[PDB]
Amino acid sequence: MKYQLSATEARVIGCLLEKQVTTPEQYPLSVNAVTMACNQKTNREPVMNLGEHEVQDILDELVKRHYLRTVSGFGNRVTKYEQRFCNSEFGDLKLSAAEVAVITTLLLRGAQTPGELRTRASRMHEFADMQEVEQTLDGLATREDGPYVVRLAREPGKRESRYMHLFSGEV
Ligand SMILES: [Cl-]
Repeated sequence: MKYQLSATEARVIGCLLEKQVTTPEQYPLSVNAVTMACNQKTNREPVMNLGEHEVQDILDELVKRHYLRTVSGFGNRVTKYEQRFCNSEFGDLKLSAAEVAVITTLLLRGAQTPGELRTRASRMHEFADMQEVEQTLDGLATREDGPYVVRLAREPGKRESRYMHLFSGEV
């Protein structure tokens, strides 16, 4: 889009997108919740160990770039963070549940095959088949909205090709 996400910025975005679907009872996320989601040993490639201050800096960056938004009010005053990335009242980025699951999984685990994404994105959206994941990836690369996923050159002896998100540039 307008702002290209760094490796750590894409992880913070991917965490808030994932937790909004998987754990709605803990959304919006506090600073500790974002930090914990960033450094999870599971559903994360690569596994990170970002400090609380680093996460807050990334949170501050994505807020002023209008990808996140601060929520406070009262209730222990602990400031929470929502996603302005997709499907807000404001912005023009509209992503279906199938495309949210695909985008979030690649944001958190990097380049993956449709077979991989069929398993690792079901947590956020169960695809009835692999034709759904295939149709989801094909859509996000065709929208005049912009190319959101690229399909990398297929590996030798691989059998399936890998796809990568384009919120952090070209590979
Ligand atoms: Cl730090």
